[PDB]
Amino acid sequence: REEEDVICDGCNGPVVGTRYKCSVCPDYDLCSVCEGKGLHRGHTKLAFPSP
Ligand SMILES: [Zn+2]
Ligand SMILES: [Zn+2]
Repeated sequence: REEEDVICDGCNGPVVGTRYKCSVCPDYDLCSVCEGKGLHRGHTKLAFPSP
């Protein structure tokens, strides 16, 4: 089967739990580790579940 997964654009790891999606850049997401490290603070991000 084909599945749609979310990959972190900061570290290339899986994004599980909460994803931090850029509201400006196309198709851009951070994992909680990279979000906590302060990546991509120059744009507003949307925080919502990444099941
Ligand atoms: Zn990451
Ligand atoms: Zn952005």
